[PDB]
Amino acid sequence: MTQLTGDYAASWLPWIMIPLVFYILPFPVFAILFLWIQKEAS
Amino acid sequence: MTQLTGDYAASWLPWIMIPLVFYILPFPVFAILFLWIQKEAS
Amino acid sequence: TLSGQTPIFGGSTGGLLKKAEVEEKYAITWTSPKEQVFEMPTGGAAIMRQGQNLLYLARKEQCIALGGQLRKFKITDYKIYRIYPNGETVYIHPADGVFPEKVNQGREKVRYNDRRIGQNPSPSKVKFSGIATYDAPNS
Amino acid sequence: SHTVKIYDTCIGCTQCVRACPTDVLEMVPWDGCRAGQIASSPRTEDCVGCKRCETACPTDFLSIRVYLGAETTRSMGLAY
Amino acid sequence: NDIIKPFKGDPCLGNLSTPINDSPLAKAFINNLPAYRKGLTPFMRGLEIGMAHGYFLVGPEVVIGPLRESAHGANLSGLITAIYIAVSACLGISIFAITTFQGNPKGSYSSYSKDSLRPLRTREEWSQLNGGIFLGAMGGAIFAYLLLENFDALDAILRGAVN
Amino acid sequence: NDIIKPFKGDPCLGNLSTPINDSPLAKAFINNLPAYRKGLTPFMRGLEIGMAHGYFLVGPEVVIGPLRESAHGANLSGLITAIYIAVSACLGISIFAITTFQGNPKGSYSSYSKDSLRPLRTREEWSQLNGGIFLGAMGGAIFAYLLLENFDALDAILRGAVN
Amino acid sequence: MSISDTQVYIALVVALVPGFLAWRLATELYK
Amino acid sequence: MSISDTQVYIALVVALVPGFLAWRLATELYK
Ligand code: CLA
Ligand code: CLA
Ligand code: CLA
Ligand code: CLA
Ligand code: CLA
Ligand SMILES: CC1=C(/C=C/C(C)=C/C=C/C(C)=C/C=C/C=C(C)/C=C/C=C(C)/C=C/C2=C(C)CCCC2(C)C)C(C)(C)CCC1
Ligand SMILES: CC1=C(/C=C/C(C)=C/C=C/C(C)=C/C=C/C=C(C)/C=C/C=C(C)/C=C/C2=C(C)CCCC2(C)C)C(C)(C)CCC1
Ligand SMILES: CC1=C(/C=C/C(C)=C/C=C/C(C)=C/C=C\C=C(C)\C=C\C=C(C)\C=C\C2=C(C)CCCC2(C)C)C(C)(C)CCC1
Ligand SMILES: CC1=C(/C=C/C(C)=C/C=C/C(C)=C/C=C\C=C(C)\C=C\C=C(C)\C=C\C2=C(C)CCCC2(C)C)C(C)(C)CCC1
Ligand SMILES: CC1=C(/C=C/C(C)=C/C=CC(/C)=C/C=C\C=C(C)\C=C/C=C(C)/C=C/C2=C(C)CCCC2(C)C)C(C)(C)CCC1
Ligand code: SF4
Ligand code: SF4
Repeated sequence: MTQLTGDYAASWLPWIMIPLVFYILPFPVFAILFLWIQKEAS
Repeated sequence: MTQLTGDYAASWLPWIMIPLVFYILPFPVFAILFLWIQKEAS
Repeated sequence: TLSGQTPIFGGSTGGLLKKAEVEEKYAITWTSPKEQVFEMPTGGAAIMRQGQNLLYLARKEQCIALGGQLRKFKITDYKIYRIYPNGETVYIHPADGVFPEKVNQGREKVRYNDRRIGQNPSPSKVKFSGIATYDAPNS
Repeated sequence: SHTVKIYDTCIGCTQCVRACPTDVLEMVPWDGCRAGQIASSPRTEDCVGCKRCETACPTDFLSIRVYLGAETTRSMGLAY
Repeated sequence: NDIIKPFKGDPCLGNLSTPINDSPLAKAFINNLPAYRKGLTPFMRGLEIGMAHGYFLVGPEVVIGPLRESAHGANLSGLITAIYIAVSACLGISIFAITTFQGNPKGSYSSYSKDSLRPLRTREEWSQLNGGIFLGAMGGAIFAYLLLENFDALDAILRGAVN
Repeated sequence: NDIIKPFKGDPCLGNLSTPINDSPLAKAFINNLPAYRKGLTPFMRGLEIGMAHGYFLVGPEVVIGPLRESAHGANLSGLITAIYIAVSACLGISIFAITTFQGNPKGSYSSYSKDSLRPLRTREEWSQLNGGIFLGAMGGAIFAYLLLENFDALDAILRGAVN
Repeated sequence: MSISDTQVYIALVVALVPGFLAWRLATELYK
Repeated sequence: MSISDTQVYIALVVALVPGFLAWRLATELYK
């Protein structure tokens, strides 16, 4: 075939979550996880 | 018919003034009329 | 000024709002001989302490609602203060140190009309004048 | 900012002062009564307007009138 | 002992210290929302608030709006809804800022108000907020409009149909 | 008596108190234009000035421009005119701000100038103005471009043709 | 024969005369 | 017969229960 499809149920769900957990969410996650490792102990 | 038209002269004029006096101008008018009822007497 | 230990109270939702620290706020201060429980004017119940008690209330009616409850615990040594936001604390109840049911000397007849209420003037008399019919310096 | 006027028909029964939830009224010495007292209203900016003082006055067509006037932040009883 | 305390230890305050408003997770989430994040100019407060709202506000009109039947026209009806809701909202906070900040704001914006749930109390702070909210809600609306009018072109590139 | 007074009561000033500059209506209109509205950051001054101008500047080129004959190409020629007029205008007020604010502005922008018709005298105030004028005149140009390239789709929805 | 195209605009500018005379009077009654 | 369309979403919300119970425990171990 010439596309990514899914015969499995809710085949629309990889369509959005592979972008989410791999190149949309990590930079927010790496920013939150950055703010935690570089906070003053005042 | 399947559209709002006008056989009357200047039939383009309801096309713009019904949006004007009813949902484009009132919020500016209700803002001006709001600034007048809530001004300090200093 | 004012001081005292706050009663045991788990905090309510009916207490002070943004009007407390912006316009003004009230404080009732009483002394109790016993560690009992009283009804909060802002909903709930609190345990009043053994020494000097202090409670912050939003409006004066709550304080005198609570003050009227303290008289049912045989406590008549409470004082009501009014805390303006800048911080000074006025004494407002009892204003002369004795309760208003009692009569002192030195208090003045204020807003007293020396007439029967029946002969207040008609509104046509004070027509287009500053005063109302009930101030009415006649009689 | 209500107006609690007291008229000469008081009998010093003291009942109007007790009913007031906001301590607007208080007794002053007088001579037009056997009680020698009359109500006064020194703290009327505190008047909430409840007219609970008028319910307690026993003189027929009562001696104390609350005259609901300019209503302010403490004469409407707002905690907010 | 009890998990519901008086609000910051004052029993007379009209609130409670509850797991929803005073939790380590809940305080960390709310106090880092752009409305409350420490260290933001009011422009960046409004810019980040604006874009979150312009983005989602084009949705409810392009699929259950009056224009949903067609494709190119649905997106216009959704964008302009976000244009109109935001312009009237940013009209609202320009006239909010004018009418509350007039010498001694009666309420939570007084100088001696000490209120944490609304920290923008200046009219120098509410004017950059208005610009941020506006320019944000406009850019968010356009970005959600560009992503939706190019959905067929975007559905292909997240499916590998473009090789 | 006379309706034309000396300007704010000083006969030596080179102006007159006239129904056009010193009227209750005329002062209320001009002193609430975004250039003069009390309570605006310079960004919101320029943002509101910018959008009013970018919006109308796309007009005179899409109907009497060189591209007016076609439809899709007319709107491009009108948008870019508003892009170019505004970019060169915002280039003008960045270099105005550089060359007038250099220690003691010779003229109406001096420290002791007491002039009401131009209150932006700082170079902290003229830089947010430049950003507002630019981003405003760009968004206004785009919004008038989006409303015009979608005119057939917009003419239908203000005529009920979309049911 | 309905009224012409120009007659509508003539009424628009004529009705602008009582539109401003209302401002004359509303502000003179000290709004 | 593969699992239905709804059964995937049921697992999504069920797996949200150990998703929060992990937050329960990670923060209780004082991250
Ligand atoms: C740890 C077990 C595990 C692993 C290795 C994977 C792996 C994968 N899953 Mg997932 N998934 C799991 C459990 C797991 N799954 C469970 C229990 C559910 C039921 C809710 C799902 C539902 C699910 C959906 C709907 C999808 C995937 C998809 C995928 C694929 C792409 C990554 C992704 O987006 O997932 C997203 C992650 C989730 C949806 C939640 C899974 C997280 C589980 C519950 C816990 C994992 C945390 C782990 C134990 C802690 C280790 C962290 C660190 C110490 C390394 C990938 C092969 C995508 C796919 O189908 O690829 C084509 C897809 O869209 N999974
Ligand atoms: C008070 C009389 C009156 C009333 C009730 C209406 C009512 C209407 N007109 Mg209008 N109109 C009027 C006088 C009036 N007209 C006059 C004298 C003119 C000549 C300039 C016009 C020219 C006109 C046009 C070109 C259009 C309308 C249209 C309309 C319709 C939609 C509302 C609107 O946009 O109008 C807009 C308002 C004006 C154009 C100005 C009219 C205002 C008049 C002159 C004074 C009204 C103020 C009133 C006396 C004060 C009361 C305010 C408050 C105390 C309630 C609506 C049925 C639209 C239509 O055709 O619908 C399909 C349309 O586009 N009218
Ligand atoms: C009446 C209620 C209603 C309706 C009818 C809609 C309808 C719609 N929404 Mg919406 N939404 C709603 C309420 C509603 N929403 C509410 C209450 C929220 C919470 C604020 C949202 C939040 C939301 C988001 C975030 C999105 C939608 C989207 C959509 C569209 C789906 C487009 C699509 O299927 O393929 C297309 C799907 C995509 C193109 C997704 C691609 C990946 C995007 C770019 C990632 C999102 C940005 C990313 C998270 C940035 C990180 C910021 C931060 C959160 C970390 C659709 C028109 C999507 C959209 O607007 O399409 C452009 C979309 O991303 N909605
Ligand atoms: C050479 C002179 C010239 C020429 C050739 C044009 C040509 C044009 N003008 Mg323009 N204009 C000019 C000078 C000129 N103008 C001057 C000197 C001003 C005063 C600043 C304006 C102000 C102006 C405005 C406000 C508008 C135009 C519009 C138009 C376009 C008409 C589009 C149409 O018919 O259907 C389309 C008609 C609409 C889509 C109207 C829909 C309703 C809109 C969204 C309401 C306007 C915003 C609203 C008032 C917001 C409130 C803000 C505040 C004022 C209260 C057209 C290309 C319209 C336009 O740009 O089209 C997008 C338009 O709205 N002109
Ligand atoms: C590579 C350097 C570079 C780049 C990419 C830009 C880019 C930009 N400048 Mg800028 N500028 C620069 C250097 C640069 N500048 C220098 C050295 C000065 C000091 C004289 C300025 C002073 C300046 C002002 C006062 C303003 C800008 C502004 C702008 C923006 C709007 C376009 C414009 O008005 O042109 C204006 C450009 C100049 C006045 C000077 C440009 C001279 C440099 C060396 C560019 C040379 C390019 C080269 C000859 C051609 C290569 C590109 C071409 C082949 C496509 C734009 C993004 C405007 C702005 O603020 O945007 C919001 C504006 O107000 N610039
Ligand atoms: C609470 C919570 C939640 C929720 C969340 C939500 C509610 C959501 C969302 C979301 C959203 C809602 C998001 C969004 C977004 C966005 C964005 C990301 C934007 C953007 C943009 C842009 C980028 C723009 C740009 C521009 C401009 C600015 C101008 C020009 C044009 C353009 C377009 C270029 C949950 C439960 C899940 C979990 C967590 C917590
Ligand atoms: C003097 C006067 C006059 C005149 C006036 C004029 C001159 C006019 C006008 C007007 C105008 C001229 C108006 C306008 C406007 C506008 C607007 C309303 C705008 C807008 C916009 C927007 C909303 C944008 C947005 C955006 C952005 C920002 C970015 C992204 C993209 C977008 C598009 C989203 C008369 C005589 C009548 C009367 C009164 C007085
Ligand atoms: C920060 C924030 C925000 C805000 C919001 C706000 C703060 C607002 C507001 C606003 C406002 C503040 C508004 C409004 C309004 C006004 C109105 C709505 C009015 C009116 C009117 C009327 C109704 C009138 C009536 C009258 C009078 C009174 C006079 C005489 C005559 C008559 C009867 C006509 C947003 C969401 C954006 C964003 C995010 C966050
Ligand atoms: C605020 C405003 C504004 C403003 C404007 C302005 C303020 C401006 C300006 C500007 C400017 C300030 C400009 C300009 C310019 C410059 C020029 C135009 C030049 C030149 C040149 C030349 C011509 C040269 C010559 C020469 C020389 C001298 C050297 C040697 C050689 C030669 C011979 C070459 C706007 C409208 C935007 C907006 C609204 C309001
Ligand atoms: C210039 C021109 C033009 C344009 C026009 C227009 C666009 C317009 C407008 C406008 C209009 C369409 C208007 C009107 C009006 C209004 C009115 C007429 C009003 C009113 C009212 C009244 C009557 C008032 C009343 C009162 C009083 C008496 C006092 C106080 C209270 C009140 C407010 C109720 C044309 C092109 C054609 C031609 C050429 C140039
Ligand atoms: S006002 Fe009424 S209640 Fe008060 S003392 Fe006089 S008679 Fe008694
Ligand atoms: S109205 Fe109420 S508060 Fe006022 S004097 Fe009468 S009883 Fe007291």
